[PDB]
Amino acid sequence: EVLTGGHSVSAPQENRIYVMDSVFMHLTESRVHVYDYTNGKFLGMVPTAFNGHVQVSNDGKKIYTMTTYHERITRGKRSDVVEVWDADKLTFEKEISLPPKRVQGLNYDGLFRQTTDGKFIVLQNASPATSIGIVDVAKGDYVEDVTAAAGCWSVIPQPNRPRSFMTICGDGGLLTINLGEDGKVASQSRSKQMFSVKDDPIFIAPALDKDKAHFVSYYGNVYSADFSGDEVKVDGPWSLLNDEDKAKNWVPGGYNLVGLHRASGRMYVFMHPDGKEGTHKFPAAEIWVMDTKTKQRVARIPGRDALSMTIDQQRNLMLTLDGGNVNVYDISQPEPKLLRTIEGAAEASLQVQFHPVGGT
Amino acid sequence: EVLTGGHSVSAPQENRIYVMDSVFMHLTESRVHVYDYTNGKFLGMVPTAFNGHVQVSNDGKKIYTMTTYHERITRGKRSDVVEVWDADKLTFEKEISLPPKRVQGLNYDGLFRQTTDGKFIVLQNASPATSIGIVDVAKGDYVEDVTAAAGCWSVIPQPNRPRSFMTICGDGGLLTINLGEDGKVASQSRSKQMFSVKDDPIFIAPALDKDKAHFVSYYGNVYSADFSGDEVKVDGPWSLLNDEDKAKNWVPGGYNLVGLHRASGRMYVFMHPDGKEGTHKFPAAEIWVMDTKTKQRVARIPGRDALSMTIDQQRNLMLTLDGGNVNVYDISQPEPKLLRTIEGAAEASLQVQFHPVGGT
Amino acid sequence: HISLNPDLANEDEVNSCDYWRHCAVDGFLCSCCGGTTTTCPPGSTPSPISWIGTCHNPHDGKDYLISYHDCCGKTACGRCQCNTQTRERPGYEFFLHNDVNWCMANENSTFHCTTSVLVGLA
Amino acid sequence: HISLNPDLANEDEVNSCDYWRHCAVDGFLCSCCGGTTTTCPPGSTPSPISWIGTCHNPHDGKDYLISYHDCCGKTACGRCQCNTQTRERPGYEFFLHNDVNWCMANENSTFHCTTSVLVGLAKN
Ligand SMILES: *C(=O)Cc1ccccc1
Ligand SMILES: *C(=O)Cc1ccccc1
Repeated sequence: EVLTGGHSVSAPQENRIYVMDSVFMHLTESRVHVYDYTNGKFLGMVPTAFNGHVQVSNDGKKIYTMTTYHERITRGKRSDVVEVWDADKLTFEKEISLPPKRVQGLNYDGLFRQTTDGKFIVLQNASPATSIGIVDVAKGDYVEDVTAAAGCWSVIPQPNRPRSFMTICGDGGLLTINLGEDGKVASQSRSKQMFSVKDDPIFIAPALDKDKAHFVSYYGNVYSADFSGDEVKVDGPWSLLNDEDKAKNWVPGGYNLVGLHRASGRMYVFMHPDGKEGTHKFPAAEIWVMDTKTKQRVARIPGRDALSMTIDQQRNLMLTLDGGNVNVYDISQPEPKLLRTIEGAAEASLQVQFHPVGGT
Repeated sequence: EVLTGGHSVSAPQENRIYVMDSVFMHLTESRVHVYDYTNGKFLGMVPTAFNGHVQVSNDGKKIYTMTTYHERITRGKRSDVVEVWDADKLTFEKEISLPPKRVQGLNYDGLFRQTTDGKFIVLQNASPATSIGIVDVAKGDYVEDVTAAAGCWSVIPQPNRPRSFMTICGDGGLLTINLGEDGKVASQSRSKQMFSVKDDPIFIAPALDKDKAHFVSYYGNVYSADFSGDEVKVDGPWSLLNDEDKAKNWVPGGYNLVGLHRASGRMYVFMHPDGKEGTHKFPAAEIWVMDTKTKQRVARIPGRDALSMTIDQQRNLMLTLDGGNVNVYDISQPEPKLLRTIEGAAEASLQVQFHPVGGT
Repeated sequence: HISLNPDLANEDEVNSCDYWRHCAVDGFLCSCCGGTTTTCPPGSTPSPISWIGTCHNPHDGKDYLISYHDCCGKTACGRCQCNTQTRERPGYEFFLHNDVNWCMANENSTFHCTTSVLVGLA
Repeated sequence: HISLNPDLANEDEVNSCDYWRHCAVDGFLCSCCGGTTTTCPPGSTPSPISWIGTCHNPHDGKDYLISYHDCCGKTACGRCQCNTQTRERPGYEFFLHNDVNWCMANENSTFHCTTSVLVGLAKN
């Protein structure tokens, strides 16, 4: 026998999920773990140095990471980068230099995104002044710094436009940025106030439809941003809660805590009872399944202490993640069905993502 | 209140120990944990990147580490280094460049040592060809490889000479190297065969006296190298085992598995029953205390699953370490007395060392 | 009041995530990492910036402004990890937010430990 | 035959530290890391050098030379950690020794996982 390298991941792309392990106890050795959701098999990994972030290219061909290096780790010159990795060989291909202000923080989806067309990576900066950085993937260059987004946070791509995204601002409204084919800002707009920052703060995680996004609040309200037009139209609140729910102080909690099943309009939200100030990141006691058309709950299931989730539209799946274990659910019907639990998928993960299958 | 830095370690040097945490699960973020052995308090730490090794300068002023960096951790140019850290401030002072072949491996004491006079750091190289590297601490320079040590392994300083050390060679003998004032080899000698590599391999860890070293074998024999005279005189075996011991197949096991209390001649060894091929790194069922003059066991006590130890001659102490927890023993009498256990001192450590006191 | 002076308190009380002033701490308490509530462990550097907030002191009944400065430039301390979230808000209220590395602007941004510096009455 | 071909065998068996050919592994089994007994996980690089063990095959009763090549250049896999020491010897018999990183001579020496490559029957 002879040991060989150069191999590709053993399972098809459509089986793959990406568990971003912060490894917070040893945060300089964060990594992405690649699993087969159909059987729990570990498929490979991508090292991501200090507090890496990850996403898969919308065309499924590449893995993008964002990280920070120093010449001697804890001393020497800082290099913030995006790296492009081959998705099948799990090999490094290209480093893209960033200014030394990429967001260092927990793995919310909206800190490291891409345009719908896949041509631009859109990432959050904090120096601590905030701005949004644009990376041209084909050119391998940082091409734009959206200072218009100062005081805003996170990136919500618009799936109905090729190079448009929104960010949540300090006024409780949304800033929409439309990039040109060069990745520079081509136009922008600002919505009316959607939510009260002080009285009803929203979680940043969107329940994202093709032409609208829903957001849940600290107190269990729901807000929406409809971007079917060039101007975003905002509305809300409606409450996730009925009177019985209110009596037990049910509120949302988690990190990447919501999901939308686009075909049905069902929104999934992690919830826990005995809500009060300071419980917004508590593990799920339940997952609630909301019909966003009727604005009513249709189902509730045990939450398995989950903190983050993600949805695959075309296979009708939901993954949940409690920090270490990944639960796989069939959501083809209103009540989710638990298929399996992948134990020990990470030591400290707050983010799981499916390999994209929908193309660009 | 104001948060300030620049502070020194809160407990005095004589209270301090160094637990080398390999963090094998995340070996790129190894580190030294500094503890107060008198009360179990965590005092600070020194980061040591990939598979760090550590020692304290003989004069007690500095901590020396040895590690490997790469420009991008898992890719880019390799830098093997020794670093000099201030012991009281736990701050980095100087990097000394090494050739890219410093030993990467578990933390045996003999892989990273210093001359008795403290002037030279003496370290093991493997490319995989072996040689010994000499670092001039004053100059901050790598001198040159001791190529004469090819086919040998580990460094045993001679405490009765300023800049001499020995290494264990594949012929079962010892090579002695005497450095000149410039750190180059001034002279050398090779002992006769001490042990049969095939039939009675020794553990590399010495039980080191001022003018002699004892070694234990996989089968529970003891060998000695006496360097009181011009050239090394070797002898052995004598057995650690009586008939009862032999009938139950007691043999040594561990990593830094032996120690010598020089003033009494007591040798400490981790032992376990039911020895056979493959058990030489088993945790200690017991610690045996041997009088090296009478060649008799004087005490046996529970091993607490220990794998490594160290002895302090100035306070008559033995520390033991099971990978995560450090046990503190008073060894001023033949039977060791357990004083306390420091729980959770490391995730994956095979080496603990005292901060030096005195020792001239 | 004694409740304002952690160096005079029992270390087990101060090293606990339920100590009153640690009310929006996401990370390892520096007082368990070889430092104190207001001094970085040796060889780690204070952050010039931080998240902030107020915490209620149940011992004197008053509310205090806290600055959650980090100590930086050493790898993760690993001890006394807290994740308290009282009055913590997302990144669109950035200085109230604790899911970011407040070592981000330090010479070396590696996160070592966090603490809770008492600024004054709220 | 089947005793010598882990790709056909039970994965739970090959992913165990007690599997016969893993008799001197100190590290993570590559077969638990997205690789197999003889293929590195994607994006990790074989070591050209290794420690070697001789392991007893419980099926045919013969002893075999196993080359414990590592896969390198990715951070620690973390799965299926073994520390088996049959016939393992210290660094003065260096190629029988498993307390060193056998990735030490790779372009990137970061240790990912260890493989158990069957060379053949012990020499006679
Ligand atoms: C606070 O600064 C601790 C921390 C570090 C890195 C990410 C998130 C939180
Ligand atoms: C084998 O190469 C695994 C290993 C790596 C680093 C140190 C010790 C052993």
